Amino acid sequence: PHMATGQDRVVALVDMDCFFVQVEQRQNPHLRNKPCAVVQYKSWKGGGIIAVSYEARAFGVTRSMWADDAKKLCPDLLLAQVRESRGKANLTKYREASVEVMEIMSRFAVIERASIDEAYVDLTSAVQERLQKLQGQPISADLLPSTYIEGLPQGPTTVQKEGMRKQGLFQWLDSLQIDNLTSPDLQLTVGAVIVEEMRAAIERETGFQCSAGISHNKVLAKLACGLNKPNRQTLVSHGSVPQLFSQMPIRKIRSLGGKLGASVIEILGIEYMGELTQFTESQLQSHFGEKNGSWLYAMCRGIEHDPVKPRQLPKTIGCSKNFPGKTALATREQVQWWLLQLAQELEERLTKDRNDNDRVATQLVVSIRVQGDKRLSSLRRCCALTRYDAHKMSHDAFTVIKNMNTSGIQTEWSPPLTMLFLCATKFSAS
DNA sequence: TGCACTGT
DNA sequence: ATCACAGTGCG
Ligand SMILES: Nc1ncnc2c1ncn2[C@H]1C[C@H](O)[C@@H](COP(=O)(O)NP(=O)(O)OP(=O)(O)O)O1
Ligand SMILES: [Mg+2]
Ligand SMILES: [Mg+2]
Repeated sequence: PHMATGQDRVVALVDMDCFFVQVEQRQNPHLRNKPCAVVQYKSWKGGGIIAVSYEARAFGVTRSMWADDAKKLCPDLLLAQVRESRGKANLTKYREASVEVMEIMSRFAVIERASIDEAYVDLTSAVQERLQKLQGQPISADLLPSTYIEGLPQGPTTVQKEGMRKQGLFQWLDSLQIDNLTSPDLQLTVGAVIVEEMRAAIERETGFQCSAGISHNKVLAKLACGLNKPNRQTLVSHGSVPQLFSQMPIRKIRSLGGKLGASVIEILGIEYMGELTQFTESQLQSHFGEKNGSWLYAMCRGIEHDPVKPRQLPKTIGCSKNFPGKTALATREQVQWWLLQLAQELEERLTKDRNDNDRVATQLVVSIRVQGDKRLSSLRRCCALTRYDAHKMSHDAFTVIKNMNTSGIQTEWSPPLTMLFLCATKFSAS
């Protein structure tokens, strides 16, 4: 009677299907419905792949592949390459396309921009509004034309995917308690209806397709989204969690894909998320800390309270470039010119941001990597950002890293710099 | 504050 | 020779 079940919210996670590919496919119809990928640069092995159409994924093409190697799996692979500006890749087209989608989503509910192509949605309020709009009318299956119900169909009493989807949807609806407006299952269902409408508005108004997950928290919504990609949405009810987690690898839950998740596996000697239920909260806290332990004890039961943050804009605006192998920057003149290229794109983006969103960045973060450093960043320094001036930002950034040159020869730079990073942070209203 | 960690 | 980003938590 007093055991909480984590069914107080309706949360959704929307994620664009092969987003960068869709952006290029909208612009160039010749790429539509083909095996294609978006590539970065072209000189080193045809460029690095950062996005792959589902037609190409069937040949085994993946993100991070070199295009020359992808061509070995998919000889007819088509390629759109990222725009290059001031010597570097420039992602403006995709950031702007992202804004298109985010603004549409914001018409239905407050969203948390989680990445360039996905956003969390708190639908608890909209669900209640819709629950009263209908005078206890049953939810027709025609309002959920692309929804999957995780765990269904099941039980006693065809062999195509869409047939299965309908089967599971019918079982779900036929047992829904439509008279109880407080039923969590009914609230998820209404949430799914709204997400159907949200995804329809996105495709109508931008041409982009997406998938979504609907559940009671962000981790389940995220996990649900990926169960039936692309162009489908999945509803993960509280009751579906025991079976879903019983065979769910720990690394699949958000925040457990790295070192922490591996230590959970190595220390506890378990494989699946569900196995965590057999440990006490104090046990999990003793191994992984007070916060992580409490989070794991609740999460393996499908409970999580991370709120959907009202944040439609990114908190930072950054610009970087790697200088691999022999292209490392070994002269103060080289560092001077590239710091200026970055500063110029940053000024461009910062001026636009200030005009569009009534805010100004107040701190400039400068980071570099040094050739041979095992880590991806070696130094991070911040300085005041008093003016949107590329030459000042680039001059200041040089000043804050300058002390890092171990070459008495003023013109030389050692060790060579393999990365430059400028980031505008600490925004204030303007 | 600077970095490790986690993610797209 | 992945690369270009972006958010969170620790001491
Ligand atoms: N490591 C990386 N480097 C550069 N760009 C990247 C990247 N990872 C992602 N992007 C860019 C490229 C992506 O288009 C976009 C969204 O990332 P996802 O949602 O993780 N992958 P997608 O949406 O393409 O396919 P689907 O969602 O259907 O699985 O961010
Ligand atoms: Mg995506
Ligand atoms: Mg995504």
